[PDB]
Amino acid sequence: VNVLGGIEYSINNATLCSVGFSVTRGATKGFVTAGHCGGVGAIVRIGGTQVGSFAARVFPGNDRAWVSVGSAHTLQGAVSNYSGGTIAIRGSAEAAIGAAVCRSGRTTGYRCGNITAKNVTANYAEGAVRGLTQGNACMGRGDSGGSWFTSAGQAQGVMSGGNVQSNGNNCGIPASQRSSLFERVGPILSQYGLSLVTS
Ligand SMILES: [Cl-]
Ligand SMILES: [Cl-]
Ligand SMILES: [Cl-]
Ligand SMILES: [Cl-]
Repeated sequence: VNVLGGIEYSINNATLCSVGFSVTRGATKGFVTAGHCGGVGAIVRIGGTQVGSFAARVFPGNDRAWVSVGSAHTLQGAVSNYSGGTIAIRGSAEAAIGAAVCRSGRTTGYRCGNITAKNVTANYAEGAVRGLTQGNACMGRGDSGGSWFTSAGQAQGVMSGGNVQSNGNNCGIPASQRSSLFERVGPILSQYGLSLVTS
């Protein structure tokens, strides 16, 4: 099957998250996602079809993981726009506060906003996560792990958390009232020796 940013994957046939970005490591295929999405060795399906398992993760403290993917599957260096098309990923140049950014994930789809803060600590129940970047694109439960990227194709990070309301998302309040937090992609690629797939 095809591995594409923002699409749904299941963990141990029990929970759902969203693909961050296709990557390679040596001759191994994979994708980056959030560390809170599963433990090491947990089995990942895309389409109800098994593609691999969590190879490594850090959560809390950080919130990062990568999933290794079998050689028979096809990595696309792109992110789904949730309207039948894709946005090409071209690199991982980090954007500054005030820059436009979008995200993609299986609960709220493709949503856009701006970068609003850096170096934010989230106090999650399982522990604090430091160094997160904040934007004001909306998101909801299930978007976790999904792509954050600029329109020009620069990968920014993977969805970590934020100020979800009673409905499970923060799309029911204006952007000015949102905190949507992502883990920067650069340190994930560096820690695990991963190369971003581009197109
Ligand atoms: Cl491939
Ligand atoms: Cl900045
Ligand atoms: Cl929490
Ligand atoms: Cl980064």
